[PDB]
Amino acid sequence: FHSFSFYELKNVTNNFDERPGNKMGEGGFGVVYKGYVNNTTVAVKKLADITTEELKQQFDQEIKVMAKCQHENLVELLGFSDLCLVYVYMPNGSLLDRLSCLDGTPPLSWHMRCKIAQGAANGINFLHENHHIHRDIKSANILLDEAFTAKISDFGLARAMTSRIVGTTAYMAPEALRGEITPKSDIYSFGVVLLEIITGLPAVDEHREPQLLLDIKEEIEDEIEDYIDKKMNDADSTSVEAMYSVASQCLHEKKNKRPDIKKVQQLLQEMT
Ligand SMILES: CC(C)Oc1cc2c(-c3ccc(C#N)cc3)cccc2cc1C(N)=O
Repeated sequence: FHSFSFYELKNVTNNFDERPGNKMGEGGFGVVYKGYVNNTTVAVKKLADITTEELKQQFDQEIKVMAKCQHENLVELLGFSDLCLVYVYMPNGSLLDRLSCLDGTPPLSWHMRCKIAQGAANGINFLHENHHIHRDIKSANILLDEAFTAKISDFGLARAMTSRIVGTTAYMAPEALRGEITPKSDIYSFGVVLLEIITGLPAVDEHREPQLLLDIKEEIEDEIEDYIDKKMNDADSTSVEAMYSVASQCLHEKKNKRPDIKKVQQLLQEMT
């Protein structure tokens, strides 16, 4: 990785201007700026609830994981440098933004949506094959290149029972919320993503009943077609029902009843 200067990333991102303007996005633990190094467009994630030493631990984890983990379905770290992390620029941002059509981008078709699901699952498979638990699988963390290839991101929380429960609540597994660290938690979160992919509905909505997307698993299991994202003209009952079946299996309340990433991957390939 290239050891950048904590200064050469300032003038590439126009003195860290947080407008739509040099700011693509924002999350917890930091801000994502669009920089231009050499002839390469980059994503510089300046790190900013959590303590100062805890950002450093998440900075070093990110480096350590990215050093050994290289897959076309994982974003690539180019380097780092106050703490910065420079990544390959994803021209199509996050899956969350695309599902919401943020900044007027066209709605992803079901065809692309099936390819992204397979891409994301391959990315997770590499991580689990290499004995890594992501610990924060969510559509904001599934990035998209110019060809809409799904690239999983954010390995700061990743691990090769805990006191510091961390992650996104709307996506979290019951045992994860209780502080358990198992790759089975990642499966559960991927099932939430699968539900966002089918419905175009975000995992959490303040001004919506149910507020939590995963509560539709119950709504449909009691009373699915009614939830398919209407901003699609190319979806079909069989492939939609086949993706839902995977999400339903992923969303099993009991971690041990859930399928492993290899099975999920296989089931998503059986879709096409
Ligand atoms: C490796 C990361 C830093 O790269 C990107 C993060 C992006 C985000 C983002 C994603 C997740 C959260 C959360 N939680 C917050 C912001 C939004 C929009 C576009 C993005 C593009 C990139 C990129 N590399 O082009």
